[PDB]
Amino acid sequence: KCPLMVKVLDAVRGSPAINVAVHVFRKAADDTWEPFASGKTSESGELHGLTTEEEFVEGIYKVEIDTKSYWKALGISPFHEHAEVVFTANDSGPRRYTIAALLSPYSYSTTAVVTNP
Amino acid sequence: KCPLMVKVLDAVRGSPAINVAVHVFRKAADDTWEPFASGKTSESGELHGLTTEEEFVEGIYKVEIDTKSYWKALGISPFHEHAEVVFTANDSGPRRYTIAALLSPYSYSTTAVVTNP
Ligand SMILES: O=C(O)c1ccccc1/C=N/OCc1ccccc1Cl
Ligand SMILES: O=C(O)c1ccccc1/C=N\OCc1ccccc1Cl
Repeated sequence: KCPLMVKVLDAVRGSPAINVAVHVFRKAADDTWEPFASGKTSESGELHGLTTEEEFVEGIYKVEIDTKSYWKALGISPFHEHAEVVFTANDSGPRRYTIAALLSPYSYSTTAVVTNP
Repeated sequence: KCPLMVKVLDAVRGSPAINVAVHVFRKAADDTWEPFASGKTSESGELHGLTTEEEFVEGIYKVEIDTKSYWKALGISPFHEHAEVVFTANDSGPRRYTIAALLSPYSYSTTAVVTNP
């Protein structure tokens, strides 16, 4: 809710991208991707409540946005399997992260907004 | 000049992104990512010759663009560890895949151009 939020928009419809599955992973000491949190975007395109300040420790995180499943519910066969956002988090102390993604069938854009509480 | 080309642009400097490492992987039957091809973008930001028509069979591929090292070499603090483009390669008719990426320190945009020249 506070420390990690994901927002997804649809560049074809000019709308939030609703009901998009998002899976977050964190790299473990053995270099594997351990499951960290998951959820689905709301009617606003936003996904809150993935983690807490306590659990969102330093590490390398991967946010996987299940874009192919999204387009495959709207009649479009898209190019990408998903959109992946991989970043180191909290290495200089806690921050709040918003990961935004803008989706088209053959393209996506992503940006991050990082704030210090 | 092959079935798969990668082009990388720099949105801060308004230039090709030169000397960016690019690693391509193919998904194996056990769902792991197997190294497939790699190189570094040229002075034009392009990477040709990754694969051949013979070897680039249908399957799921991941193109990892090593953006963090690119920004670090410029003295710029970036957000992402790398940019990842994951897609299924499709044989329906003669097709050439160009993966293009536009890089900023906290953002990237990617698109696919799938043509038949
Ligand atoms: O693709 C090509 O053959 C090509 C050839 C010459 C010069 C540029 C490009 C791709 N540049 O495309 C721009 C772009 C790429 C990715 C995301 C957003 C944007 Cl605006
Ligand atoms: O809307 C919000 O509340 C928001 C807040 C913080 C960060 C991102 C966004 C979504 N918008 O930014 C994403 C975007 C806009 C235009 C072009 C490309 C892209 Cl990726």
